[PDB]
Amino acid sequence: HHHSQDPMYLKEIFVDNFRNLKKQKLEFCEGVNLIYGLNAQGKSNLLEAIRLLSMGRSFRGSKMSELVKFDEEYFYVRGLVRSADFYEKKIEFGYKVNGNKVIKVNGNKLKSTGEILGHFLTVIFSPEDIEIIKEGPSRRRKYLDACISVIDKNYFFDLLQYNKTLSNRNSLLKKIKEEGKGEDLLEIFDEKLAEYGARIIKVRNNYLEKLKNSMSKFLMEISNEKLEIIYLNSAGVKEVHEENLIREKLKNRLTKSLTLDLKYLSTQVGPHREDFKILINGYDSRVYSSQGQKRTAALCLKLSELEILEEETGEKPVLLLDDVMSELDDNRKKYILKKLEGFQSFITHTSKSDVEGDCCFKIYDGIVDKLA
Amino acid sequence: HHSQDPMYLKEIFVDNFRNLKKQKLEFCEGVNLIYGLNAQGKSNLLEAIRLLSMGRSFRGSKMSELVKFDEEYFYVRGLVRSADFYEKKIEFGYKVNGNKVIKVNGNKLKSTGEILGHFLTVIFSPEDIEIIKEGPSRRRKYLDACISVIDKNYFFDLLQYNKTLSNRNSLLKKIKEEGKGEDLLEIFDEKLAEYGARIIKVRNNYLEKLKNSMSKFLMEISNEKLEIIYLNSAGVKEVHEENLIREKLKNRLTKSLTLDLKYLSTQVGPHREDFKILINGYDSRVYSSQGQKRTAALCLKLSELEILEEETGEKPVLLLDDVMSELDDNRKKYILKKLEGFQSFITHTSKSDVEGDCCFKIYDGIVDKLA
Ligand SMILES: Nc1ncnc2c1ncn2[C@@H]1O[C@H](COP(=O)(O)OP(=O)(O)OP(O)(O)=S)[C@@H](O)[C@H]1O
Repeated sequence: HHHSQDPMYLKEIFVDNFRNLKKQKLEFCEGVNLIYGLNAQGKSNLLEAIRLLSMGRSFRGSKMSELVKFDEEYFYVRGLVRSADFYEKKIEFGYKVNGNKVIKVNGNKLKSTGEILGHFLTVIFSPEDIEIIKEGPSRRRKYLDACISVIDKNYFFDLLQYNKTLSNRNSLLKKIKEEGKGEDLLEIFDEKLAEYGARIIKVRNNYLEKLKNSMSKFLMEISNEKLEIIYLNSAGVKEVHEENLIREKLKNRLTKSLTLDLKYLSTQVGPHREDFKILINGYDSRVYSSQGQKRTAALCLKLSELEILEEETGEKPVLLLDDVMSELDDNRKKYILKKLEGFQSFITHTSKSDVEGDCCFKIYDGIVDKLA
Repeated sequence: HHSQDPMYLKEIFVDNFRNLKKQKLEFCEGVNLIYGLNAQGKSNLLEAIRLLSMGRSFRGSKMSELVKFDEEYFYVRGLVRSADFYEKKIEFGYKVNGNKVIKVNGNKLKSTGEILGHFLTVIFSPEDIEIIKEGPSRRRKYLDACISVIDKNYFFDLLQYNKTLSNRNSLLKKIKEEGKGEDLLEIFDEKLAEYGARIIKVRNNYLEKLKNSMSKFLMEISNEKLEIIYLNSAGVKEVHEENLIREKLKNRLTKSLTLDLKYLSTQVGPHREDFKILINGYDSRVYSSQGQKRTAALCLKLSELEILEEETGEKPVLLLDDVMSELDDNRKKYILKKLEGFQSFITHTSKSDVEGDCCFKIYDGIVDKLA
């Protein structure tokens, strides 16, 4: 329930010592904001600054200290956003090289970084999205956790507490190994991991269900191929619903894992070792397909992220398109650029001819010049 | 044993078996190469041979499917020698009206399972990677077949267990459609727990030996560490006292009644177990490369063979079903020497680029020594 259907909208952003960007305030437009310039001038840095306001981290996976302008002691980003319930919401993110970060919403300091989700909703499309198709469980897992956490605060809560308990269990393993004086205390942590692990598996399944439905729709439209998604959960359950059952299986598996865990000083059982497999027609897309369909599968995955996010939050997000509008024979552009219709979008490119923005910004040397 | 003579199939006689013509084949004690364009003929032969070990089709086919088209029966007769037998005759007769006749040295076996393992084979196939790739049931059935060949007590138990389970499951739907029958349930539960406990103890024993063999082969082939985790349905990982395993199984049977009534299935028991195959602490089903999966499949089978020899004192015949298709002829030569003092049957497409001691060409169901 919201007071309006005003889409998410970034009125302006202010960047101070952020990457190579000069200290500046940028005011944006409704519709397509074209950001163009030579390679390495600051295009992706600006998208990274905008995406920071949504996630509280670099979409590139960079450490915070890497976003600080070389030889400075802090960076600071401030966005003013409009959303369905807010004519204006101020979002501030300051980070100092000594580790101190200060995140504020409407002038109130957030107690943790995760509390920044999703005051400002974005979906970012990037060439590296094909890595979610190609790389290991870790990549897919990090992606899934972020998709869900953005729309579901209780899951994010669970994930945070799970990781905390996991960390405690792992250090306990060290303490048991470093002595003879502890295998025992593991039971109570085991019980907790199974409870939180089961809640997480349940929600991951709910999302993957929705993911498969939406992706099957998109895939069948542009490639006429058939999508399946297999969730390799840690409970070994091929069809997950009874949370009771999953809890017991996870707990049994933890107990049977004790010797192995003492050897590796880690926990092989749980959500943090899971994966999901993406199947095209019947084959594993990670291995059995070419680069045409991986790029296609990546697109469908992200199109689905967008669709699920809108439906679950009742908000319309801002779209970030990083270096994904090059190439593109133009019926393959005619499809996407019209799909951007009712959104505010930020599109990076090499030229301002190819794509027509409603507002256009040239960046050279970290300096952003509105209107070429 | 009175000796250490290897298992050796001197000859086989097939009558109305699949597409095979009626014929006697005589084999050598080394490499027997079977080749040809044919897909079925090459395999039908391996199926006849493997029948003499397992008393079933390794293709999962019903017996009636092994019978040639317009015929009323098939018949397979093998002559074998093993550590204690200069010659042992094994005959398998099946008529389409149903009656199986299995005989060893002229004596009829009262049950099909008694054929295990008068004649030991291990069969290698590209399909073996599915044991690494696929789900609990594929691993479970493989385990059951490996153990059953060695241990006929286990095979027995497994039959009584399976029979009891189906009865129990038929009863679950009576309890839910009518409103009674939990009295038989408690009786079935006691029976499932008893047999289940015996099954679990032996599986644990086997998987321990499997872990040791497999980890040795893997450490030598790839210098990676192998672990096996046996997820027994008693939820213990402390498996040698059948008494306590019974109690645990019985308890869990009780606690999952509601589940069982809903799905009309039985959630607790060895019929739902699994074991994890881990490389360097990570689940091979989830984290392992394609190469790693094939290597692990190899190690699994090398281990099956090592444990079978150690447990029985017999050296099995090796069946290599189309595993030479995609190899190098330096890797083809490698293996050939590793076969050493076994009898082996190898199916291929060509006659060269592998060495063998007896070559057979199968075309149109006739197996012809030498082309
Ligand atoms: N912390 C930092 N301080 C100063 N300069 C930085 C910092 N981090 C990166 N840079 C530089 O800033 C540039 C990065 O600009 P980007 O926006 O990534 O390039 P871009 O080509 O405009 O974006 P894409 O991905 O091609 S659309 C490079 O020249 C980096 O060396």
